[PDB]
Amino acid sequence: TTFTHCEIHPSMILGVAASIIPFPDHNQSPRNTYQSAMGKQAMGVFLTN
Amino acid sequence: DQENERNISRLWRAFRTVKEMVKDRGYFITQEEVELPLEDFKAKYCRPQRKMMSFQANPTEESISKFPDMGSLWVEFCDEPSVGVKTMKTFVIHIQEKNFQTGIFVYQNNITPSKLVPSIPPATIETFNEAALVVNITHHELVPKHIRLSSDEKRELLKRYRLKESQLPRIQRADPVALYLGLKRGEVVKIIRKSETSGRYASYRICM
Amino acid sequence: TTFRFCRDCNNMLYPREDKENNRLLFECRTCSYVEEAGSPLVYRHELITNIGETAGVVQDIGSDPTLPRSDRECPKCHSRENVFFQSQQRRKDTSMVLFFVCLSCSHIFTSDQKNKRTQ
Amino acid sequence: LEPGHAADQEQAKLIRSAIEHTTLKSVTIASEIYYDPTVIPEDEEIIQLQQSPWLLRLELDRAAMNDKDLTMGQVGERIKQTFKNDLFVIWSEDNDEKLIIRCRVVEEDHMLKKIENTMLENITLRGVENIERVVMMKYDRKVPSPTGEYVKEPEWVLETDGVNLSEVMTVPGIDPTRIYTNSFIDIMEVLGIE
Amino acid sequence: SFNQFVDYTLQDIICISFGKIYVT
Amino acid sequence: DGPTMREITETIAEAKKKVLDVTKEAQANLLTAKHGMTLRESFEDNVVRFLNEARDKAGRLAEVNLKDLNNVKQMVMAGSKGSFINIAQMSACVGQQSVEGKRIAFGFVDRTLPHFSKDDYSPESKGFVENSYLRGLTPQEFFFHAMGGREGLIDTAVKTAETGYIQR
Amino acid sequence: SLMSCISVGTDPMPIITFLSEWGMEPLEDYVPHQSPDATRVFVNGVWHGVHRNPARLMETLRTLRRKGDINPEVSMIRDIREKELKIFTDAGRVYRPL
Amino acid sequence: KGSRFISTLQVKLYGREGSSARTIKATLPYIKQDIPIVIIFRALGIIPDGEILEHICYDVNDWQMLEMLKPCVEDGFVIQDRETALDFIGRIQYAKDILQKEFLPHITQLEGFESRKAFFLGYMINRLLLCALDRKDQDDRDHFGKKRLDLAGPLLAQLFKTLFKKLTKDIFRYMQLAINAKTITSGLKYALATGNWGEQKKASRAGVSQVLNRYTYSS
RNA sequence: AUCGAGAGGA
DNA sequence: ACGTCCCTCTCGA
Ligand SMILES: [Zn+2]
Ligand SMILES: [Zn+2]
Repeated sequence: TTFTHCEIHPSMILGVAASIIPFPDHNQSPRNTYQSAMGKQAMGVFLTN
Repeated sequence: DQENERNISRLWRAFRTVKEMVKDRGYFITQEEVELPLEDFKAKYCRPQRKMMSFQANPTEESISKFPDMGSLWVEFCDEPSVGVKTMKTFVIHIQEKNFQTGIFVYQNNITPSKLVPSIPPATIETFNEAALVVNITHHELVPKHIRLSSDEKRELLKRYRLKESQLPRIQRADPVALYLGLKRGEVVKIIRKSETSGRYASYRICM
Repeated sequence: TTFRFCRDCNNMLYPREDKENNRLLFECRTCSYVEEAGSPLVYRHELITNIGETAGVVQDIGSDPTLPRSDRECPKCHSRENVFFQSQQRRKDTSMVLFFVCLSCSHIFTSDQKNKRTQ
Repeated sequence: LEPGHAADQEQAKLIRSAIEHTTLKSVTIASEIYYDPTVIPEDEEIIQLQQSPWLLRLELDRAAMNDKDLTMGQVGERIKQTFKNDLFVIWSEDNDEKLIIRCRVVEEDHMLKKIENTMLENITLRGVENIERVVMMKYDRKVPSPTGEYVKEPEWVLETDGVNLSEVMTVPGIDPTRIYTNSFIDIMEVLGIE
Repeated sequence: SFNQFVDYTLQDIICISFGKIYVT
Repeated sequence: DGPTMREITETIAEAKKKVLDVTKEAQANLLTAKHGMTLRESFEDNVVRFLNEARDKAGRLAEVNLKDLNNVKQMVMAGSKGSFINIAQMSACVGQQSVEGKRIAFGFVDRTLPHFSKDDYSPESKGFVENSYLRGLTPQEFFFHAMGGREGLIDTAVKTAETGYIQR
Repeated sequence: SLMSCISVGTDPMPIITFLSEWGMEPLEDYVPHQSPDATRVFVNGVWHGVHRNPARLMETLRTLRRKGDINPEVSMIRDIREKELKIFTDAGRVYRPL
Repeated sequence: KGSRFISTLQVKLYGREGSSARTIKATLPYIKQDIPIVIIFRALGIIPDGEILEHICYDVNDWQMLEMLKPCVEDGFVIQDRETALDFIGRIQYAKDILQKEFLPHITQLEGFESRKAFFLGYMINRLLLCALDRKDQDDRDHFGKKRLDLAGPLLAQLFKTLFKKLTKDIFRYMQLAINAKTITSGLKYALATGNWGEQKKASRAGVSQVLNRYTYSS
């Protein structure tokens, strides 16, 4: 117990996209690499205007 | 007594494989002559001195059939680890005045340029080293049986398979086995090896 | 070897021998200063390096919060409050024997049982 | 290994330390130079049984002479040999307190430091060079038992980390009709193109 | 990065004499 | 879970002991410098044989718990799609994640993550993801699994242009 | 990543003066042959001076930005094992909160 | 904060292990060969070979560090004072300018700082040796704390500075307000519009002004 | 249309 | 000295 600081929440190492993966702590890492750049080639409301 | 006996074996073993080559080339040696152990080798050759163990074998009666010009081969050794042109003139006149066909001279450590080897037509002489002769390469697991082809065995392969000289796989004059049989340019050879498929494939090679 | 320099030039000294009295002098080639040697040890190579196997461990050494603390006592004050670290001579072979350092009295002592290190 | 006693762990143990390539730098722990026409304290009993006052005191390591197990009487011997009678050399003994060799040249300040490095790297000891390490190991091999079938007698084989087959061929006690190296370029130079 | 560029470090590049600079 | 996971939780523990011995034994200079490799590499090469066979000989306890009416078992029993390593990584324990061949590196100050001790050779901080995909990795575990796969992607993508220049 | 941000660029002058007023010896009047435990200061790769006991220095500063007197993006560090202290008012550092 | 400066500094220890020719030299901006670490030390002002060794050694007991410092003293023992040092760098005083200016300028390029330029130089030869005696694992070129990144600001800073560059040498032509105004605009426009980050019209880190992605708000 | 840069598909 | 095959978009002289 020589702790200097403490992490806010460990889920903040996630990137911009890969934050949307449901339970990445239960998948192979190269699968989390795909859904990362795969949610970028999707469809949906990109803006309201 | 020191540890000179380790240098003593590493020349008897050479001597045997040096003489082994002479039978495979096409000369007259018996298996008991080469299998002559070092115990009988020291008794009749000691005190190890090399100018006593110079030999002269000569062609067999089978070799004179397809190699009818393979003549007298004289082989002399040297005691001096380094050899100059002064002793070479003493050796070249052995073959020159008696007019033999080929000669092989074993130096045991080093020779200088003093260069004169290709100057007795018709007689090119091979030069080997006890460092590479102590163990024989041709006994190895993956060195196939190279067999020399005659001048008529040659032009017979070139007619049956409808070839020109170039169109045949090649071995080079400095190839460790082309030295071991003293191959010249134009001579062919019939590598017979085991095969994972045919069981006995027979490849051919010419020498440059 | 821990040799010195001239006192008039502060330039290094190249040894020389007294060819008559048989003694060693530390000559100078900037000026002509001379002095006779202290020890006959002129050169040392030392191939298996051991100087610095605990390098860098001065004042506030039980402070760096990175290094955790052990629960074992020291050979004088016997404090179970003390830090530790591996050999800081980062060579490819040096063993993982751990050089303990005490927070309370600041002195080095190994756990190596094959021998017993002093530094 | 050789045909007969190839199941002999010890026959290869010597061949292990017969081509593993030793040099002075391997065993030497500290090389010092001194000016001393017989000063150094604990050297007085050794000197018991014309040159140059320049000393060369190199000290070996205990455990260094076990892993390859060299002999003090021979490590200095080929130091004594590689310079003819031009270097006055005598060593310690193997049951001593600390192993040390001393040499004298027979100005020469840096010119003895000349043979400071010359001894370290270019004076090999016990083995053939370029084979910078070996390691024996057992691997199973099928061979016909005299009853007729193929059976399971293993053997040993020294696996090197370097290739100079040119003269590891000719070492005694091995099988020079079998020795194999990955260097197919070196195999071509020694054994033939085929 | 842009705010600290336009505010300060944009003015620093003024070295018939150049002074304080305004951007609309 | 059915009382098989209960005993897979001890092989993950007993295999810590088999590497907890060679832990402080190696910092007592007792570790026999094996024929050739150094003291350091003798510990790594001896600890990964205890972690690889820990990971391996932890999932093959589950390969028998699943009855012949399991589906993913019926998938590898035919060979349709599945391996045994697929089962241990999902059910039992994923295992040691390795970058460039060896265990993880010390890109920091002789340590692995700014959450662990300095000068530490632990398996729980050198890439042994003890949890399974079912259970859920922890942020440390998840990260190493990351660097173990970056190596893969880098490979199967920036080493697939030489395979194809060899062919040409 | 999400909570990551990037340094913007701070000025080094109003802290290299805060050093000279708390135990910094510039290196023109510095020779190590009377002070070997001399810790070395660094600001953006500049060795400006020397200090003796960094104990209450690196912690009077670590609580100087925590109250706002020094910019929070400027990073402290002292390598105790090597007796050095680097300070970065740099522009381009990738700082995370904690 | 005022340039780019592509002039880097090299200091290398010659002679590998076993070579007793381990001379330390240094390659400097605008200078051909590698200068021994002593000649540059005297062109600085630190003269006696022996007085320079406190700038290198921060504890005169590392006798194994000072042993590698032997020959580099003799390698540059032929020059003895400050004048002779900077002539070997070649009226020929021009070396004092290069030393004062394009050399360790992350300190100041004013003269009178000749002591921080030396005490930094010795600190570099210092850190060089700790790796030669394996008291330090060579630094991590793939370490991320050692890496910086330029965002919009500093990227524009290079472009704005390199645009204002030849604007002021184009107003120097208005004599031999009616100055050029399109060049600052069309330059900022070009680089941010092509991706080839400006540099007149010769490309240079191409692919930095990418068009945005609008398929999903997440993307 | 042409060349030049950019993100992706297996 | 050349540095996988083919394919879909998008934009500046
Ligand atoms: Zn002097
Ligand atoms: Zn104590």
